[PDB]
Amino acid sequence: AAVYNFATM
Amino acid sequence: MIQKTPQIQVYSRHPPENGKPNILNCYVTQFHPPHIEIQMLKNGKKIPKVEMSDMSFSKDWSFYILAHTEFTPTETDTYACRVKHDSMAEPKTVYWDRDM
Amino acid sequence: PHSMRYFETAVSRPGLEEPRYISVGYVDNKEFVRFDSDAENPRYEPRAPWMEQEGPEYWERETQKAKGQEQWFRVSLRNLLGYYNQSAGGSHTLQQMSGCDLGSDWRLLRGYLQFAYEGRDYIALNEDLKTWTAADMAAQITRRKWEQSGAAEHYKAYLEGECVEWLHRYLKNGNATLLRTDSPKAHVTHHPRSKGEVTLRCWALGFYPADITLTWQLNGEELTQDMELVETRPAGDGTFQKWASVVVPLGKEQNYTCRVYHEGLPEPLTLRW
Repeated sequence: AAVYNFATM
Repeated sequence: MIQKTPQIQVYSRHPPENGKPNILNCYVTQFHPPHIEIQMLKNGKKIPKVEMSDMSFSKDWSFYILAHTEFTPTETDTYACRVKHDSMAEPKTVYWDRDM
Repeated sequence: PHSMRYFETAVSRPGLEEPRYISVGYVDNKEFVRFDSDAENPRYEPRAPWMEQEGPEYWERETQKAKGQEQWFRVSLRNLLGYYNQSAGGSHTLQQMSGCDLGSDWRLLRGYLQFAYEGRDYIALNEDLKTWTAADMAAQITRRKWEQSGAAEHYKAYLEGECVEWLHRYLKNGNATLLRTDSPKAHVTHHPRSKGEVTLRCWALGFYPADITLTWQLNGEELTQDMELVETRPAGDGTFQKWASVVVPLGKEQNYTCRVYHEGLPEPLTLRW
């Protein structure tokens, strides 16, 4: 299961 | 400004034997950016349909890829791999030496 | 010492095309799922036989995270140009690595969450899954942004939870496959590399996993001197190759011996010219 990023860079 | 000089290795998939279907490989690694141009030459003549492997990178962020094409070795034909990458002021060509 | 990683890449290129997004998943160093935005039909796909036990909702689910990451990278790629004051006519690379390592006891050892820009470290979540390490001045702006949004507690959640949960789930389905090894097959070649002298090359072919070790010895001391070794190379069929050689006084060849150490041999191979 892949990660799902939060705040963008 | 995203450089890292690539490492090239050219070799057959099976121990060579004049006149027998084998597969030639061009294993390029340690380059960045991932954008790279790889040609497989046969007697200095660009070989067609050269298949490339999917791109993967390593823990050090550098990328690596396997370019290959089917071929039947002889005693006079020369084969090589030519790679152009923005980390080299010029394309680098490396010939296949059936003992390596 | 199992583990799970997701290597993600998004590269921007001059032209009308949006940047390409590529994600590759690994379980114990083996690729099992991959996603490329350049595909005819972008979707996460099976890269190992065992993953073909997963139903469509799994693929649809992961694919949707995929779609989301794309925008996340496309957007982040744009924020980087601003930070570094770069121009619009080139190409840039933004890479991500995240995952979890488990011990043989299935217990989590460490979480991973780090990113690079132009192939250089940019920002990374520390081992406490709470604080960040920013490489340069740009990195500082992202650090603050994430510290104020409380991003660390959410990647930490995925790492101590979903990452461990699902990785076990995979190992369960694919341990039989993973454990699978391929014994190397070896032989020695003779080459005229000089008069009075000569070269012997010990070949190791078609073995899996990559880890292997080749040695040369003149009945006794291992020849570290004048020995040539090549990086382990893939044969293109899943298995790997490697060779090592040593200069050897002509006519004395059959006295040197080669040894092959690989986890698939009932015992280390031993051969000679």
